[PDB]
Amino acid sequence: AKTVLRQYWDIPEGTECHRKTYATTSIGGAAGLVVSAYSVALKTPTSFLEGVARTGRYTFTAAAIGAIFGLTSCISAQVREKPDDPLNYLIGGCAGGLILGARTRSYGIGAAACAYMGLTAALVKMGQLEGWQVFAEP
Amino acid sequence: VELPSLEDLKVQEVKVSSSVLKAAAHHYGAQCDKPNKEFMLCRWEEKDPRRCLEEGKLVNQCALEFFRQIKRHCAEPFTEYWTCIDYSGLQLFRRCRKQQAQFDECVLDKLGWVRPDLGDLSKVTKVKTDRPLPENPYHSRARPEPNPEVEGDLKPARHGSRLFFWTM
Amino acid sequence: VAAFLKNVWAKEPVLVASFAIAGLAVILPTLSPYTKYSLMINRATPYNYPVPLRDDGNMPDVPSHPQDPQGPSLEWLKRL
Amino acid sequence: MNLMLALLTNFTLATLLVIIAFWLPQLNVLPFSMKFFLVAITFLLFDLEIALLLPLPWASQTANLNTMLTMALFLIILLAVSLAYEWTQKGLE
Amino acid sequence: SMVYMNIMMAFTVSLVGLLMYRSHLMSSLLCLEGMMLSLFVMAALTILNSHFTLASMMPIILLVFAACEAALGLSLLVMVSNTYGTDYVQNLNLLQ
Amino acid sequence: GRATFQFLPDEARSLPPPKLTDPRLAFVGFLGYCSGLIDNAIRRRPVLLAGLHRQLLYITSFVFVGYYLLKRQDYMYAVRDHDMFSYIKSHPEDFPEKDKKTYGEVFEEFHPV
Amino acid sequence: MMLYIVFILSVIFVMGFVGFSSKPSPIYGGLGLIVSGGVGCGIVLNFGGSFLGLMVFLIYLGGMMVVFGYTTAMATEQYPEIWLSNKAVLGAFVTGLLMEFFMVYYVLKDKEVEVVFEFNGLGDWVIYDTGDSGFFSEEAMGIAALYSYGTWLVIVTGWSLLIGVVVIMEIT
Amino acid sequence: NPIIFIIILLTIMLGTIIVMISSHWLLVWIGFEMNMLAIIPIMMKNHNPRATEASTKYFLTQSTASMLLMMAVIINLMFSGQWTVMKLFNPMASMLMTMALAMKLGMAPFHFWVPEVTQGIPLSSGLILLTWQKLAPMSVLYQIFPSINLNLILTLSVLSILIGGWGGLNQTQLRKIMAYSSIAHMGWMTAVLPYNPTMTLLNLIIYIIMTSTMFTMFMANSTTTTLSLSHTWNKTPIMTVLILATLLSMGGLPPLSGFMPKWMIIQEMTKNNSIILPTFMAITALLNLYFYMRLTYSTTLTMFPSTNNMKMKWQFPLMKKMTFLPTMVVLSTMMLPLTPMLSV
Amino acid sequence: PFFDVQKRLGVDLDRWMTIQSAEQPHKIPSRCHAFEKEWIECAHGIGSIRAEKECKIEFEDFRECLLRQKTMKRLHAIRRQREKLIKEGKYTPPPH
Repeated sequence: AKTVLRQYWDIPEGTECHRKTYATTSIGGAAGLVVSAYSVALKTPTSFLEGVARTGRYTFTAAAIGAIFGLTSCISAQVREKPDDPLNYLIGGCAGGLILGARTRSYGIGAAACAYMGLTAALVKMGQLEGWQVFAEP
Repeated sequence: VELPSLEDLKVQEVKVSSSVLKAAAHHYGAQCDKPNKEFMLCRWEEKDPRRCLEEGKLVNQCALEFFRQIKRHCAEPFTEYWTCIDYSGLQLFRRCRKQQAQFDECVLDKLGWVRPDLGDLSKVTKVKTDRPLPENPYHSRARPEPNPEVEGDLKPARHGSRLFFWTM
Repeated sequence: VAAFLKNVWAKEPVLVASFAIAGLAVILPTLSPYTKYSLMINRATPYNYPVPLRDDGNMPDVPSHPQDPQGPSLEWLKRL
Repeated sequence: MNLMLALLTNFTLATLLVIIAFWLPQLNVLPFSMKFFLVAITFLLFDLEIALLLPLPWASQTANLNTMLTMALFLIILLAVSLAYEWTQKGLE
Repeated sequence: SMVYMNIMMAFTVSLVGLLMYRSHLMSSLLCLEGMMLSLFVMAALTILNSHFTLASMMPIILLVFAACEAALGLSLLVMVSNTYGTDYVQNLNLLQ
Repeated sequence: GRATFQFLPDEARSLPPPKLTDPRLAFVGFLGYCSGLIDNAIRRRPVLLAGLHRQLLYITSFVFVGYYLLKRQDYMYAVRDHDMFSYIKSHPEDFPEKDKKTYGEVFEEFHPV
Repeated sequence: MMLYIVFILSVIFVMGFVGFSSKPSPIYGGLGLIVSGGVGCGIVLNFGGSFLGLMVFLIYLGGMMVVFGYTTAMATEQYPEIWLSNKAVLGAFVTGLLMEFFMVYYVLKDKEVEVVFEFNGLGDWVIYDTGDSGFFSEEAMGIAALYSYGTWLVIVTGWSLLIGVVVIMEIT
Repeated sequence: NPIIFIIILLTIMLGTIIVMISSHWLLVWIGFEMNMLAIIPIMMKNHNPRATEASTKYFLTQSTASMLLMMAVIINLMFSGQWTVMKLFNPMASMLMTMALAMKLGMAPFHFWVPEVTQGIPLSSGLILLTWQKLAPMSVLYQIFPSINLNLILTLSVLSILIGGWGGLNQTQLRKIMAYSSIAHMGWMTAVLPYNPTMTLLNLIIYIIMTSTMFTMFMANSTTTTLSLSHTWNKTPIMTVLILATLLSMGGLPPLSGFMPKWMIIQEMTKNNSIILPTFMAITALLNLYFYMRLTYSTTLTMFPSTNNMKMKWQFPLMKKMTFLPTMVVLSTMMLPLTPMLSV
Repeated sequence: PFFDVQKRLGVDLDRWMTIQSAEQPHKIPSRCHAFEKEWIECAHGIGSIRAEKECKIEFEDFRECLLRQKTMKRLHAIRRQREKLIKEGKYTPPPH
């Protein structure tokens, strides 16, 4: 819901790293739930404990990356100089991608995991900084 | 909102049965004609039957004397007339056709009334100016205001279609 | 085509009688003046209550008395 | 309020009698055919367009009649033209 | 009111996994006409008490097309069973 | 925008009109000159300067269509500008009368190299 | 015969849909619809409207269901079975069946449960809400189907029914 | 048969007129109800069981695409009860409005609704009739417009070109290659519609013309991709250049006229400061051309015309209004000073 | 899109079966008939983009006429005003 994102950009601002990633793992904990729905309905009939889908553990991957997605911010946003900066929030992209590099082993998949995930992370706090809107109206 | 009191109630309701109420039913309204059509304007033209409570008693009062009138002078052919139509089933007006003349021989004669064959219950009338006509009705708050238009003068394009480069 | 009505009426005498009732049914409502008496009655059946109106000056017609000759004449039917 | 207490006696009487009939006084101790299908579909077509034909006797105590006259005859036309093209092929029916 | 809440759950017999699945494919098309009368009645609630007097033709003309749409897809399942003999929606050859 | 279902209304009589001998009316049909050549080129003519009646009336098609098309087009910008000026003329607070100042007030950045 | 006689049929009408919601080896699915739509015909017979619901017996319950019942014999010529006599049928029959009483369980049985789940009180006579009395013209609902102003509907809907026959005059 | 083959064909456009010409929710119910009843026998004619095993998958999809619409219609009967075609006065209804209506204009959900239908039909003659079902619900959306939740309509459009750009890398069936990219243009003209519903139809008109020329050029002999090898040196070498004149235009290059709406789509979309969304669509439209290149590489390069069988005989097809069609489909990009004045 | 053929050529396809108060074949009104006749009068020349911000009032009582929503909320809590004090007297009123 949009109450979750409303509870994201307001209070923590790098600080309160106990509840920073506690608000940030919920999106990562909910994100694997969507792909788990198609993995039993599009991928074929599974074992007798549905959901028993093909590879499984999709939530087990998604809840972990979303946990470190806020954690690597609130550590580094605390320790460097205490703003949230594009250089500061860049660091969460790399190691958070490498859980997908650690699982489903590397050198062809994990080698691009730090690559693409970091650049799309830094644009986000850049996106709120200049006043950009995705879905605007007159 | 407001409602009038327990007073202006408990007036003499005509405590008769439905068959004896539909017994005459034809000479009744055909000769009173003063409060009823005024009460219709009081209800149809102007709504909210709470400014309209008074003349409901006036047309009620006229019916009070009305059955008192027929009781004193000629009621014996009346009492047998709703006797046969009390023998029920759909209350047809052709089963008691025979006894109708014994009632109706004296209504034009004893107290001298009319047989309104077809002219009644039709022919929308006018009545009389009695009360002020309720202009500025029930609320009628505002229109509200419209938005202004343009009349102008139809000239062509100032330099032509002005889109990206698009001279003419 | 003159024996065409006499080589099918001696061949299949069922639907031939149907088309004659298909005929003589469309044509006649546009013919006899007993219709539009169907329209005058079906409009002159009072369902609802005829509410009177308010006088102001005129009075073009129709005063308050119901038994006065002030309205129309649908009483031809009782004489009919 | 007896409608609904009117048939409840009738249905409890039928289900009673079978118990004295099938029960306790006994105690013993598809090939497809096309020509037998298309008539059911043909029936349901003429079953619909009699329900649109159905509201006629209330449609006479009405306003200006030639609207209700010329249009009600038109449904019979569409019910009859539907016959004729289907009359070109009925099968062994 | 509660008469609108039920019937509104009765509309959710159009459950799509029980609308095209599983086999005995007549049980699929069963609830399609079963999704009708959950709309014939639910419309006829509000039209009737709020005395509209003109939209009475609307639920009647609803059921005209409701069987007429249902008349078409029943014919095709015969054409399925014309070459097969059984419906069996797990029949699949033409892929995407 | 009123009086709907019209190709072009009778309010469009104050048009110059968008007359002939413009390069667009030349161009509308200039492709039609190329178009009928392709109609020869599909069905193995093999002439490519074929019979004149198939070589013509592609020209007659577009030219009458294009002139009949441009009449509402200049009308449509005209009626678009016909509505705009009055709303410009009304609401003076929504159209500020700005004061012009010369290049003696502007102290810009200033960034040299 | 109580005051709650209208609402209590509606809850029964809910469960007729659940009887064929899974896979009732589809010959009992016809017996899931006749029990339903007849009770559904009972719900329409309140509120003033008498005529418009009774046709659903003829046009659908006598009309569509027979041709529906005329199939599943010309097709599906295998061996049927009584439903609930398997484990593929009863695997979900109870699941929504619990919620159908659970929805009633707290919509109004508590005092205020809670804000958006206690808006509609059960009963008592506001379900009808039809006073005062009316006319001697019709129901009405009696002067309901008219070959007055709606005529553009009838020329379209009748002509749509005609071309429905032709599509079934062909392939089958 | 040949008398009523026009009559069945006549009533399809009679359906979509009633969709356009009404002020009433029950007539537009009837409108593309009788259309869905008029499309079925066109699929059948040769009575092949694959055509029956394609129409019935087409059937019960569009049955729900009918029957879900009426569930929205009874809500604003219970909510203010007016039956003019206008705003719906319930976001619970407008949600039920659009994402039921999007079935017949099949979006990025409802995946196999398009290809599994169009593949498997022997009638490759047309099957241009699935432009009419692209025409009718767009003539409702112009009137639903100023009450939408504004996030649902753009979400289906961003996903629309995302799956359609991916589908034909895994294809040889040129029907399915043309079944795909029919999702592509139906994402754009939805993505305009919150910002100026006029000029949506400009995308609609260009899409009709560039799909009308495509199957008429496919009605020479070709149904398979490698069958488009054996016509340059066999059927006619003149068709080989003309098929390259359209597949490159529909990719959207600016010297042709296929680029022309996407030129104008940004002039409307920016000036309302939505920048990140047109950039994501235009960069996705790059992949819309790698269908056509890697397909145009087969027919215009003489890739081994084997199977010696020479056509010394002439051709008599029905190329009805064909040669006048790729004259506004290539060289019209200079010829639109105001297409948004006669249409809008 | 909406070509509106019936505007130029002056016949109505329907245009009558549209609102709650248009025809009423024997002049028999509806329950919320009195608020249609007011709510149309509010926004007629209004171009519907300020109508959700200008009129805003005659739509409300009209919408609550159709449901009697808070009236049902006000009447239900009378069963909590009294009728929790059942054994605490207050018959109120005695018959009749």
